[PDB]
Amino acid sequence: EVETFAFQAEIAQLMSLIINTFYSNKEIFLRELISNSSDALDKIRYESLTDPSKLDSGKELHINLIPNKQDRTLTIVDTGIGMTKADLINNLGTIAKSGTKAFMEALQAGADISMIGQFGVGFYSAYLVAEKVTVITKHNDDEQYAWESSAGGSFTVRTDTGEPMGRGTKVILHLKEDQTEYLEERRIKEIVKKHSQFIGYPITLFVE
Amino acid sequence: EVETFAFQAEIAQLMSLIINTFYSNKEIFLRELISNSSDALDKIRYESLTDPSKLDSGKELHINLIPNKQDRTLTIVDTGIGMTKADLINNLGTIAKSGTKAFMEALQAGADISMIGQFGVGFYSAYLVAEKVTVITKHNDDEQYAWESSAGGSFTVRTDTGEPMGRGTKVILHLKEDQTEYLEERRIKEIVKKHSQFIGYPITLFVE
Ligand SMILES: CC(=O)Nc1cc2nc(N)sc2cc1C
Ligand SMILES: CC(=O)Nc1cc2nc(N)sc2cc1C
Repeated sequence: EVETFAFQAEIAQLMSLIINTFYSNKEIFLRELISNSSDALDKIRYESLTDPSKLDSGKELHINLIPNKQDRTLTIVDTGIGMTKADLINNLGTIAKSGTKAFMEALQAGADISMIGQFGVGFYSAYLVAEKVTVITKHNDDEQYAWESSAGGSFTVRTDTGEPMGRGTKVILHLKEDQTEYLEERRIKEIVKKHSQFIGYPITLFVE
Repeated sequence: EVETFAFQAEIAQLMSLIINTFYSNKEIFLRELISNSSDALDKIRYESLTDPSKLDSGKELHINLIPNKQDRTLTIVDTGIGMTKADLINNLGTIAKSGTKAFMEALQAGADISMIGQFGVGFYSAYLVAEKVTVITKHNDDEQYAWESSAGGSFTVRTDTGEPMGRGTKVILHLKEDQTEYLEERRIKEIVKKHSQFIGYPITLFVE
């Protein structure tokens, strides 16, 4: 039922660096996760241009932000292309090995952590604020899977039992105890407005 | 031998807006074309992770900048994934219709033209400096094609007779007469350094 995998060495390094480096500008995590969602939504849109049946799993193309103070979770949901089992195992469809190298050579030459997205490993910025991340995904060519990691060198993949989602990806951020500001409506709004105001898909901030 | 196609209405509008709007910060075109090249290079890299034979058409992953003062051309060459005939016809593999809408709603709300890349139509920024653009491309699943457009509502596609390129995409910018500064070594260097210093693939600026 549950497979456990080792992160590649470069990715494990990246995650340990995100977790342990003092860096106050943590809010960028949300920009990078919304930007990944927008990329994935572009992808199914593009595909549907030539094969409309691709959207039979769902025609609405949107991003939802869902805070939950009781579980201490912030979830980013999109109806993008989703990920197959293989994509999830391949560092979530990232070029994470070569991107991590290029990120850390960039950091050697004066970049800061907010430029992570430029190396195609912006996902891992989730670890600025989360002690654990759970990704639920469904791609048209595969079944629903759950990926999970509390970092520490390893992740899991299983088939996901819960609510079918039709098509796309849900990132559930189990927030660090001192990072609950990212569950507040006003804070989320500020951040979206500041860093993601022109995203071309509607972003709905859910209330509690 | 040569097929002629109409741009979609939204794209034709976009191109006319790029061509006719007064906007002094034209240099951004190069950032956006390098960023497209980096995306395409990421794509073949990703694909090769699971199928190494994808790189039989060429293992080197790089971007070349080639100025030619005699032809008044600036060419951006990459060894990325390339484009199939169908991608080229579909506005160069862009979501150009929905992206153009989102770009122009963004411009209504205070964005400037330099944010074009955020709507996935950054290619068309070529028209800030070029009176004509020629794209030569080769994808592993298809033959070599040449796309061309001087804007004006139409583009052409033909099979390309010339030098085989193995795999990737070449953008040839036939520069406007008053935009020859983008053929000068010092200028290209300044622009790459300013806007593309952390791209993760080597960028080679050719001399004349
Ligand atoms: C096939 C593909 O590109 N899948 C994909 C979807 C996706 N959705 C997100 N929200 S991050 C993400 C990453 C990948 C690779
Ligand atoms: C298949 C695919 O994504 N092709 C692709 C390659 C490409 N190369 C560039 N330099 S722009 C570009 C656009 C597309 C769609």
